[PDB]
Amino acid sequence: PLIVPYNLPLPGGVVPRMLITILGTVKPNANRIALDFQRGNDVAFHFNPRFNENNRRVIVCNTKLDNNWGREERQSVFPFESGKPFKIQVLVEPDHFKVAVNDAHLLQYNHRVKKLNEISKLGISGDIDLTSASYTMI
Ligand SMILES: Cn1nc([C@@H]2O[C@H](CO)[C@H](O)[C@H](n3cc(-c4ccc(Br)c(F)c4F)nn3)[C@H]2O)n(-c2cc(Cl)ccc2C(F)(F)F)c1=S
Ligand SMILES: [Cl-]
Repeated sequence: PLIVPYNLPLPGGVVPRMLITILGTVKPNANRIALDFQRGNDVAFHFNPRFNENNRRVIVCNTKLDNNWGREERQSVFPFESGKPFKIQVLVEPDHFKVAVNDAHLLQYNHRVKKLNEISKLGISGDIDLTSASYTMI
């Protein structure tokens, strides 16, 4: 087991063809999960499953610049379930992050922060037991 919140360093930043894989289990009665790809204090890509936002399950994605959140991108496809094991894969492509959950494409998030090699850490937080967090080049 890994302790949450967990920081995964991304040495030399992200780059196209880098694949990040996160394995864990959603806690029973979970409320939220978050992945935060950080450029210093900025959050280049925040991926935030919300299990009960006005009795709806939604994934909210955004960017934080100078401590301000931007325009939300929302996805109603919601592949996570309380109590159950998941796999998140984030593939860096030239123009977006591509996210798959449990081997099924979920969403893409266009790069707003364009200095990819300065996005040097991934934070993993929220209502999970974390099994593994790693990266490889494809
Ligand atoms: C309903 N709601 N949600 C938000 C913010 O909406 C953002 C996305 O647009 C982020 O999700 C942010 N957030 C979430 C977490 C967070 C932490 C700990 C774990 Br553990 C974990 F899983 C996590 F998601 N930290 N910051 C969240 O607080 N805000 C919000 C709140 C403030 Cl004070 C200012 C601006 C906003 C808004 F502009 F974005 F809307 C509202 S109101
Ligand atoms: Cl939240």
